Amino acid sequence: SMTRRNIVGCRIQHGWKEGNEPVEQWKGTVLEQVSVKPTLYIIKYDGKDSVYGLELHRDKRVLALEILPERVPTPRIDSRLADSLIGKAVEHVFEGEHGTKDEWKGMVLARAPVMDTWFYITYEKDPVLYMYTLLDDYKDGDLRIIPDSNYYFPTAEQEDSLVGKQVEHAKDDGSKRTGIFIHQVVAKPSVYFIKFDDDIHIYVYGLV
Amino acid sequence: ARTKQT
Repeated sequence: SMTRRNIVGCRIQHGWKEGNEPVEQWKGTVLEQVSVKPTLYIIKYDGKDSVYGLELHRDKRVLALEILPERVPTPRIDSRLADSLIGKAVEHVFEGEHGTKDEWKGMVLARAPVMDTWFYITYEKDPVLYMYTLLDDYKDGDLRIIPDSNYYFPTAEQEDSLVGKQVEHAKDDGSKRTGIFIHQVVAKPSVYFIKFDDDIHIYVYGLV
Repeated sequence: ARTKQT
């Protein structure tokens, strides 16, 4: 009945009411509307490094959704350099308690949609999708790349393009949760993103 | 240098 511009590329704000916690105010920018599940949006919220998947129009936790008129920037950066980081295993330095710089092994997956000066990155010990302006880490010397790496993703078993196909995650407690493959990483074709129904995060998996 | 959040 209607064909319209979607909200990908727009700035948004909305309340977030969950459990018994008080209401917070979220602001972010919509990166993608998932083709295989168009109720699902991928959002980078401000002040949150982890990328969220939310059914913005259906999720009861999302209150008074509003599209902001604010425009998204296209910052000046070394493009070839940015491209050269894609697919690289890295050692990413973070600040640890109590005074200890920590090295997190990670894998740069892609330049993010919409905010293309930011990078999709996941970590071996924390295999969900994160987003940073990595060139500022690399310039500050907090990003060492590992040209010859042995990187481990969590494994997804099969049983033929997988995006759009459903999964179950069988937990150690014997319970299961449902999800679906929403993305195949262009630079790393055996690596996929999965969204579980019961969880906000975007999970990064590899195929055998 | 980045802070790691929960």
